Amino acid sequence: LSTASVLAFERKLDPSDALMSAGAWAQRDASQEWPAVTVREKSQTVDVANLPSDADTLKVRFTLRVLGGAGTPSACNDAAYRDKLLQTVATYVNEQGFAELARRYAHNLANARFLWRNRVGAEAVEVRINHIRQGEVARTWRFDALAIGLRDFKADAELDALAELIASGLSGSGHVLLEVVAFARIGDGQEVFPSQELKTLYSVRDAAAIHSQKIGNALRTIDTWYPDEDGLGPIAVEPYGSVTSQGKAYRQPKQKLDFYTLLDNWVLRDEAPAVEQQHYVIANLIRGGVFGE
Amino acid sequence: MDHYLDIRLRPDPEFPPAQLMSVLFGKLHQALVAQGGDRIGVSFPDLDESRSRLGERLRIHASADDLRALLARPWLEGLRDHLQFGEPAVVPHPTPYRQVSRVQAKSNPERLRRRLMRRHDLSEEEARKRIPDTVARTLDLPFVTLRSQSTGQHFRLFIRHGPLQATAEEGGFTCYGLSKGGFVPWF
Repeated sequence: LSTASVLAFERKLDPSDALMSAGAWAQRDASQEWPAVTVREKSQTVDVANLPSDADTLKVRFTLRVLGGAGTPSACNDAAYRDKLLQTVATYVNEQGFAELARRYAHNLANARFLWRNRVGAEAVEVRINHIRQGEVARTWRFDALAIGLRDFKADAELDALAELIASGLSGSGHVLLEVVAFARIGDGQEVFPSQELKTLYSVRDAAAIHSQKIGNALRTIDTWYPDEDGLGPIAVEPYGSVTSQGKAYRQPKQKLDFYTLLDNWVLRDEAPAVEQQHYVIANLIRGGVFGE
Repeated sequence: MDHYLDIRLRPDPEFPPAQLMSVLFGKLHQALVAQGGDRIGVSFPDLDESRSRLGERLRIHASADDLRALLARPWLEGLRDHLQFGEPAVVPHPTPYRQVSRVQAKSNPERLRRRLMRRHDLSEEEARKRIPDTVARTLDLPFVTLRSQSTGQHFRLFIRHGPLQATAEEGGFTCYGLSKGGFVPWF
């Protein structure tokens, strides 16, 4: 029994492109006719997007789909390796649910980490999360994103209910569609930071916006078990867990803590790792990607 | 100035150190505008003049009450998860002193074209033969990126730490913390 030559997993927790609009604070519950943040050009010629001078609140909006079936690959050569991986994920699910992973995901939804440079320097940020069952709303969560820090994984009853919903979606017991709105208080006429294209800025039609993969990168920033340090905090889950800014890679394959050697020891040789490393492996499976030769 | 506070950039995968120090210097500038005054100094004790790096540290020099008031102000809101704090303590003895100066360049010929053409009513060819393209000065100084709030502009502010002296003399500081005659103790 060896690993398959092709092996591919579709991503779970699909986000949409987060759209930007502007408004004034305490109109946040009436933020349905809020005008979008227009990108303009100025003098080299640079495209910059700012808030209007009578607005201090940036509203970003996206939707997130939680689907389930995180063990089944979308393509696989070997059927024996596929059955071994499926029963490995089955014993992982029967040992513990998705509660730790959905807890960290609801933490990353609670704090506005998807606002990358729009959250820093903000005097107040607030996150409204709607569970939308039919075409109308079914549940509302209200979170102070400045209260939930970016370093520690806290505990809260509303956060635990949201995490139980996300874990129900990850286990295939129901279909989850969430709407995430975030309000950030920056000031009048300050600049916002949408994603930049290959200086040009990302735009859905006449509106500044963030890429969906940016929101997905912020959402999976849950990896707190890399063996170098833990005082820095969580990083995104990656095989050879690395970051583009520092130019350095944790989970180096000389150490036996990258995703690939963990998966090969767990599935092939039945060397089940630590439960935190099991969380890391299943988080990389929920992230998806192309694994194999 | 007797009292110093060391704040250290918490290392971040999410944000680069230069960016972190740029937004820290920007909020320091807005805090110094909000307080005013000219007795508020800055230093960077992690200098590396080989690669012109600013390091990771920010040492603010003032009195005890200025630093203790500047701790409890909203210029540190939204940032305190990203940096580690120190204590306002006294400078040890003995230490040398040096300055913190902004050194710009006339690295843009076009601005001197605009100045010499707006003050004299020259032509473009007269300003082009008057000042050539070789007037651009190259710099090996560290700098932190800053933005503008009202009318938006992006520029790099070069900081130069002056020569080490044995004694310090009187003098003011801007709202950037840079030296206008007053020196900071270097340690």
